[PDB]
Amino acid sequence: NSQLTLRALERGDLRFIHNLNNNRNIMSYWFEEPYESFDELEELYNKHIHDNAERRFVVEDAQKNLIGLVELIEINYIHRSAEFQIIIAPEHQGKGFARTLINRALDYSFTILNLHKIYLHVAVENPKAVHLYEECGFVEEGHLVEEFFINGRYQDVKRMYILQSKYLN
Amino acid sequence: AMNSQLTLRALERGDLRFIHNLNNNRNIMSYWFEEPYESFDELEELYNKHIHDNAERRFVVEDAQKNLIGLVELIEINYIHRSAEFQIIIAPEHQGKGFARTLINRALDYSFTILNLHKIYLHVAVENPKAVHLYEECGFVEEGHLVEEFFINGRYQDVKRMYILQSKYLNR
Amino acid sequence: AMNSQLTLRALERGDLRFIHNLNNNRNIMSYWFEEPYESFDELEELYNKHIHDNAERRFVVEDAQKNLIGLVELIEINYIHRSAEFQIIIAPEHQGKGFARTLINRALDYSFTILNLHKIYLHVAVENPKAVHLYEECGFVEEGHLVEEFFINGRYQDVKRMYILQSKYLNR
Amino acid sequence: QLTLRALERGDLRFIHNLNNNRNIMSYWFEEPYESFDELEELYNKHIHDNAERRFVVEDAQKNLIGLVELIEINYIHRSAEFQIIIAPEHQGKGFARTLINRALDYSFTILNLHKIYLHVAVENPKAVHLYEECGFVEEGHLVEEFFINGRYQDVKRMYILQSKYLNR
Amino acid sequence: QLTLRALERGDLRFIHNLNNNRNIMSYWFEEPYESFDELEELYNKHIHDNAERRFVVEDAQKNLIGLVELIEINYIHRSAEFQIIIAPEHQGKGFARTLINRALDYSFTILNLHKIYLHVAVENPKAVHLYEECGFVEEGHLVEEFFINGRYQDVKRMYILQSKYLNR
Amino acid sequence: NSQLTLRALERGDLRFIHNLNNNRNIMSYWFEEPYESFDELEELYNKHIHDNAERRFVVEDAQKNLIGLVELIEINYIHRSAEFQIIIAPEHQGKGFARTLINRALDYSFTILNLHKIYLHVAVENPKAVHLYEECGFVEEGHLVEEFFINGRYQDVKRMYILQSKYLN
Amino acid sequence: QLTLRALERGDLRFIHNLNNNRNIMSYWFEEPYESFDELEELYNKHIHDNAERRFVVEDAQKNLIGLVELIEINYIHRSAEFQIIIAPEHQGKGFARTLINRALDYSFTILNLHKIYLHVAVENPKAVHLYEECGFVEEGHLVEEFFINGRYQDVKRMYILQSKYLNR
Amino acid sequence: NSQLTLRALERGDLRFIHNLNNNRNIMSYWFEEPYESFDELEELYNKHIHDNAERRFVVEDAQKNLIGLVELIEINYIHRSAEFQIIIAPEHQGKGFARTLINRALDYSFTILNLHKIYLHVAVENPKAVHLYEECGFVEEGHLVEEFFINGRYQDVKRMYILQSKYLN
Amino acid sequence: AMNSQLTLRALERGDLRFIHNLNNNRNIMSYWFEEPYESFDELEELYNKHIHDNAERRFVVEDAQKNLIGLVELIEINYIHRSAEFQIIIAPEHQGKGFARTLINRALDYSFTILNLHKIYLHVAVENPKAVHLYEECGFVEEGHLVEEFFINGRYQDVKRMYILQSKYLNR
Amino acid sequence: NSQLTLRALERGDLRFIHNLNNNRNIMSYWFEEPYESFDELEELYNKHIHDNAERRFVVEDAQKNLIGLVELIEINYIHRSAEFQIIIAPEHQGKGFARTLINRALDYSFTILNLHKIYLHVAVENPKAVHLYEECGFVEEGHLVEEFFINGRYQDVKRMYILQSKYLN
Amino acid sequence: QLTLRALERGDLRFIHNLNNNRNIMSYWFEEPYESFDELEELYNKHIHDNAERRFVVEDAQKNLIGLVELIEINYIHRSAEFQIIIAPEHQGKGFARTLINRALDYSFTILNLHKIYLHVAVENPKAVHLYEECGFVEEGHLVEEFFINGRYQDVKRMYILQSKYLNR
Amino acid sequence: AMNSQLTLRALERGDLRFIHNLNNNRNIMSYWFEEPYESFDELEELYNKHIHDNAERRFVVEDAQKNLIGLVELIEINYIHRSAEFQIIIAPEHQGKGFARTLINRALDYSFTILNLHKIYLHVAVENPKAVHLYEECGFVEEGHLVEEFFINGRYQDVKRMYILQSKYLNR
Repeated sequence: NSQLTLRALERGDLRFIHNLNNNRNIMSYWFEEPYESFDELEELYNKHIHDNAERRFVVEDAQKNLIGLVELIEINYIHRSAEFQIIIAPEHQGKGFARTLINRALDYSFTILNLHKIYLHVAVENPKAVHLYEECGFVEEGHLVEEFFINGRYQDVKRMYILQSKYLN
Repeated sequence: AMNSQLTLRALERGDLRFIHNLNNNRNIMSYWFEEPYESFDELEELYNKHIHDNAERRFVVEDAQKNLIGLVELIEINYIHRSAEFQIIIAPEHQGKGFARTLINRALDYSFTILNLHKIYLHVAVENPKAVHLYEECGFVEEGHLVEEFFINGRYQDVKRMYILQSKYLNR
Repeated sequence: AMNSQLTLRALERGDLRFIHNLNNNRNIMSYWFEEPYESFDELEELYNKHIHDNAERRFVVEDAQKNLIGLVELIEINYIHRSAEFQIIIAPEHQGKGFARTLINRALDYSFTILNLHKIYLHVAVENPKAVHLYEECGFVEEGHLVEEFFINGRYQDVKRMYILQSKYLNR
Repeated sequence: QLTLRALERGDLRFIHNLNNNRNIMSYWFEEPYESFDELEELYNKHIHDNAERRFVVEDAQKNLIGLVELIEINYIHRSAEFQIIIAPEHQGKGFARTLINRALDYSFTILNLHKIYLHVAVENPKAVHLYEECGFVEEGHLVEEFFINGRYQDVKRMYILQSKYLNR
Repeated sequence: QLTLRALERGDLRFIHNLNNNRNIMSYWFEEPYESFDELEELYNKHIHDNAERRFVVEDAQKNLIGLVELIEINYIHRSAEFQIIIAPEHQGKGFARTLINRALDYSFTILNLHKIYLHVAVENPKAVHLYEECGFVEEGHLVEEFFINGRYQDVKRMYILQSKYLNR
Repeated sequence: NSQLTLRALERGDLRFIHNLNNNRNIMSYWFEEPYESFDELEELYNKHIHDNAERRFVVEDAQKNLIGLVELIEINYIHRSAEFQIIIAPEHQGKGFARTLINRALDYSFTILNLHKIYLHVAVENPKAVHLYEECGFVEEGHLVEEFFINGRYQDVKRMYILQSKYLN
Repeated sequence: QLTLRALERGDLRFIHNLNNNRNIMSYWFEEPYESFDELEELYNKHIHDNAERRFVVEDAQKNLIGLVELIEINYIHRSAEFQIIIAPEHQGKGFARTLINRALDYSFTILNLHKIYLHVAVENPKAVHLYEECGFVEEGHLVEEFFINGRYQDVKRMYILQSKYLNR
Repeated sequence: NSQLTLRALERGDLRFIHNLNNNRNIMSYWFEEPYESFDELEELYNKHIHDNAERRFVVEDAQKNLIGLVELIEINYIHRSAEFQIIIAPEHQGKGFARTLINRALDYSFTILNLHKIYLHVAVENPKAVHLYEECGFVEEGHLVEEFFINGRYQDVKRMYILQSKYLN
Repeated sequence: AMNSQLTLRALERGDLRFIHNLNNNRNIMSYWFEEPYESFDELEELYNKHIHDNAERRFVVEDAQKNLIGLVELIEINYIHRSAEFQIIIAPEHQGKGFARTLINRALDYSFTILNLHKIYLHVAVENPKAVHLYEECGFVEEGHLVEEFFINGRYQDVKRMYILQSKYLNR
Repeated sequence: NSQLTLRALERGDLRFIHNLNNNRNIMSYWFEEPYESFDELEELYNKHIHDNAERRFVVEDAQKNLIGLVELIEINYIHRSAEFQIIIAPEHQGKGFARTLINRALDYSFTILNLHKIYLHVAVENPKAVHLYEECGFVEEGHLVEEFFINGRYQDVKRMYILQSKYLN
Repeated sequence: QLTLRALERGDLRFIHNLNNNRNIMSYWFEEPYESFDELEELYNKHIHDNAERRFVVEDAQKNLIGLVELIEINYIHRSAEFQIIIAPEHQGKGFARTLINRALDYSFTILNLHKIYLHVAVENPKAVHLYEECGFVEEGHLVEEFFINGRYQDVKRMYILQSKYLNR
Repeated sequence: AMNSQLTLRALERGDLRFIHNLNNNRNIMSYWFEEPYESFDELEELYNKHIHDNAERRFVVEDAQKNLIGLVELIEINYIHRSAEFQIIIAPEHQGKGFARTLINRALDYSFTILNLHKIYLHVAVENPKAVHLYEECGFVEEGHLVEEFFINGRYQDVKRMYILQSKYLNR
């Protein structure tokens, strides 16, 4: 519910982030630079602390459990656009939480940051992730063919987007 | 009154947590020498990249027993023109105590008796008229109605720009 | 007309002499990213200390045959608020030719079609009403009458702050 | 007719001119710049950076004709954004068809990349058509994606695959 | 049973010990070192360097078991040299078979590499055999190639291909 | 007359400055740092190019002869005060020029720079320098005893001052 | 009773407090500062700088009592500006007479300086008097020289000479 | 013949080197770092001037024509081995020159540098390059399968080697 | 014997105290990559200025239970000539145990089996003949009698230079 | 007696040194740079740790009391000379200790360091310091007139010296 | 006749030549150097250093005649070591008498120094004599103090006082 | 004779070409402060990385009319031990003129009269006996026969180490 808190990212949160990647068995990124080990991340966090291209938030409930992470990357101030990304921790998955966070991300993007467009990438092999964004008003704008090498094969992804104007109506 | 015991001390690193515990209640893009921030760590390093900067001067208010009351900021400071923007923040748990006028005196008293300035201006949201009547009462006067100046909380808003001159604050 | 042939090119080091040959006719404290200067050498190094700075963008105007006409400056630029101050200068030997409107279009056309801004403001001396009626004619509108804002040529003077919004400049 | 040569420092002026004309914000290794001096500094800053690679087009009389950029090169996903700028003077002389392929050829034969994609304004059907006949195919029609020349315009994302290029 | 985890700074002592035993010159990102302090410095110096990637092997009680190195990673030719060191204590417990594959799995599924090869002393037929049954095949028998333990020894170069691994 | 031009100081002017010191047979200063040789000066000029404490001007006539140098040092923005100093070249001396330059310096100090007070130091062994400033409205505010070791002995100097308010009336 | 000791880094807090009270702009080696962190940084920046020299005053229980500054030390003209700040708590206890001399003693016996001078507000006749009886003499009455506490105040410049001190 | 001179590499020679790469239509390397443009090379040459892992030589005839380049890379001082590489310019090709240079390279490797082993890589699609080295006493030690992506396909290469002891007998 | 349990580990910062506790018993000018020292702090910083240096390699000897036995040093190392100077030190409390030969084997065994060297030389004072007969027994042979080479303890002294080649140490 | 130990100087010893200066009421030096406060010294010690011009030693007895400090400064390797200086702490003064330390300093200078000449400076107002060095075989080589400003007046000093050859006979 | 001018960078060659002839080790701000390049670097390194001050001697035709050095300048004890080198060509022309005084004049009138002293080889009685008649007096005869030209030679230390110079 | 006119001047950057034109005739691995080189550019930068180095001192010999004759080098220089290695090179076009002894005097005369050294040693190939008898005649004496010391031109060779002491060179 309104349980969930968003909060900006600090050094302490890095252990948490790192943990959200082991389970993932794909390449993890930090400001377009790739990393596997805590120490790479930490050098990276540090190197990018002043950097305005990406922006992150930890989800915590009322008890301060670590729930997930909302992140906006490729933030472009001339085109007022950003790409959005979400990770829900393994234990906190399948709890109805995604919607709330998507909506809190869109909230911050449009109401605070004053962006024109948020877009995202979903693998086509995630019908129910796809449907979910559609239920939050994301429309498919692209079917990107063999875009990413993830787990043994090139995969296709959907690019889905919402407009500031659609959101605020 | 008990407003008599409020003191101003220049801000320092150990005061940053308090600063950062004041934008979580602002929900507007806080700056540091013209650079935005969200995290404490972002603030930290900015503070460090700006310790030697004359364009802004910050003072923390504590009462007689060192409770942290609020912040007095001064930004955009020409010694050519001798003009500065001023801003004030009171911590929420201290807002029911009419401390504002008192600090505004401290900031004016700093700018004109010590820093030898000529003019002090501030912005105030059109939609914050309580702010306005307070400034007015300290001798501030409207000089601009700034149209859609700052994007704030969903939309662009209009702000009052208000000023007071050194001679006014001083000349009996 | 012949205003049609004026072009805007981003400023570069080799253009500094021309810049510096424009404050000798200004007799007011010229800046560079919020830092005063008098000598060419002062300007030079400032330029170098500020090549990578996003807060200001400068464009030199030349006609069809590269005669140096004047300068278009843009300063104080939030991409948070998407606001900028704008200023224009025409070299004296070119002032009898009504080039101003034309450049003001270029600067507005840059700020709103390319740099995607929301608002452009400028200051003008109260005592410079020719400046005012010109800005007005391009859709600029008064938003402030800034009292004793800038110390200028002996005294403190009042300046008009004037603005125009992107939607106005754009919406047929 | 034309030769594709790796860009040198001597070539920046020519790059720089292609940006007074082309009429949007110009980026070097994702860093914006308007000034030649900005361009120059960024140039040295990224001299060994492998994320972007640029070739200049020359002819017999050693005229500077065009530009081919691979940007956003990713050595995990083996993909890169491709752009071509031909100087206005040499505009309609029918070169691009070749260049585009020579570019593709580099990416696929020399660089071992798996996918190349580019953006083209919807408001430029001519361009879309041309790419299509070089083997590019639409994979996205991004809505109000770029703020170009007043309004948030629509862009095709188009792409071709190594396999499809090498085995076409 | 065992987990493969990215190497952290905490792990250097463990790496460093694997070198008093293993008994030749030890290199980090091609830089030699004998001293822990040398190792440490080089570690930070190459923290983001993508030419080499190391995974540490742990178990349930969080014991440090082994090491998997990809070195010489080349993102054009999509190949890398592979090495495995298992701590003497855990030597014969039959782990390598798995590790080797987990390593191969990373290189091929996560890293998109096309070829992996390694060196094995001729004087170590046991080792050659093991790799062979993980799909490695001899492609070179390099003559008096390494000066090991007194004499210039012979080494097999062995290798496996992405395609052959993913489609085996 | 209005012959004389003031102009800001550049690198080229340093040779000229240096020349104004040989004849002087006292210590020469540059932003409170002492120098004798061109190369010291040049390192100094460079080190202080961004420095706002001092400010200099070359006098040139209509022909661009080098006439002299007007300088303001110890510029203090909190007390809006500065100390002023003038050198008229040997050849251009005794020509009635001083007044004009004093007045041009006071002009710039008060009308441009917006200073409250300009003060100066004159050796007591310069009755006619003293009288001159008095004729430009400087009043003596101090007789500083054995202030400077110049040429074989400690000397006394007059501190003389004018106020912005007096000037502009 | 009291000891004069060279200022250490430990003493900055104490200096810093003498500036919330004393009520004007505070300078270290001519550099302004309000913040303790500003003070600290400047401190290290000027650690060997010989233009300024500061002694802290302590007592038996090791209480921090006062401050003696020589600033503007000039090794050609052999002169220096002198200031004394006594903590408000210890204000009227009659110490300064001694301190002032101990300061003078340093400047003249240890430092070989020829002249010491100081500034005192006209609006502070008490202070002028005190210095006078330590051998300081007025040499200037500087008109509207400092902007203190609202208005441009008048200051005495007062001074004493080595010869006159050593031979008094 | 004894016509041909070897000479160490200097900054001037870089233009020449660069020219030996255009024709090549494969990736060019400099101390394991990849380059295409003169300016990359020049930054690289500079960065590696003190570096002992690689070592180069220009061939010039009696007239000082640029003939080719002999290079030893991956020089390993513990295993006293190095990999050797040769480029004969387009115009000077097919002139009987290779032998002489191979032999001059082997000369320097064994007699000057005191190396144990020189090895090389030849594409299997170069039967006559292969045979040539064999005629200079290189023996095949490996058939490396799909080692390099050169020109549209993974290729196999021969690793060929000679020993210091074989050479000097 | 118990010589069998002595191990060699490359030296590191935490081993410096031990090093420095070995020149107080030497009373001769100790070096570090061709730079003298006396204090521990002098040694410390030298160590740090020389961590990445290939010209010298140092190994600390510990027994089975990590008692600190002595030091094996290798200095002046061309890989051109493949030659090195070698030196050994045993802590005094461990000298009554004939450990020397054993370490000298370790150092020779390192230089020739691992570091692939050609020649190892050392110096020995003419006045230290016990040193000499020991080296001799490991296959070292005199190659120089260096006249007044090193100023030592009051005067200049003569030293034996002694060497052994890789082929000798290796060829059965 | 042979009680007294000399030992090289470390960071820990600085507190001790500093203490040997308060009592002194003259300027204290560190590698020709002047200091009063611990923090100046410490920056100085650090800056000069690698510096071979000066060399210091703490005296400690068998119990590890701090007894004094022997120092050699202005060490010149071409002229094989050095100036020597000694401080005996206030509490350990007048105990017969000086001789032993002088002799230990001369020992180290000549036997270890291989110097040709040690010289020293004594104020003429220290007849018994002077006589002491003479009893350790220092001969007066100079009466330097008004050499140092120490404590309110310029003073004269004796320069006294011994030769390596005289010592070792 | 002759002018004393502050040394510039242009003058190093001339300094440098005075050292192939003069025939011992040469120092700049106490740093040894043999090479012109060593000299040059040290020059810039010490450009603002006030411990040493050098004047070059010129004549009408702007010939480089000599050198006057104040080294070891101490601003506490107000003393400095003085040296003069005249180029061999201009050796016997009788200039030094003046130079020496002009040097003394600087030290005493412009620099406010209290004592100047110099070293002269015992084996050079001519030189001693000359200084004596410029007011220098022996204060030390340092035994086997310098290793010059084979042997440890003896040197006079000679000196003059401000007071004695200004009141002579 | 004409040997009387040979002068020694400390080496400088502009002298590097000449240096580098002397290893092309050496065909042995030339060094610079213990670092090999082949190209002129390698030499250049090494020179620059070593201008402030006391371990080696180099002097160029020119005749009366500045013809470049040869090089005097001094390397490995303790002022602890006061020992140095010395080397000499004469340019080939000047070798038929018996200049060697003369320079060897200059180098000895430098080391002992000026640099105040105690001992000067050099190496000479066993296979270069002309070198040997020349050194011998200047008072140099064999102190070592260094077995397979330097890898040279195909094989490892033996070198004479030879020395002379300051007292010998000086004491009539």
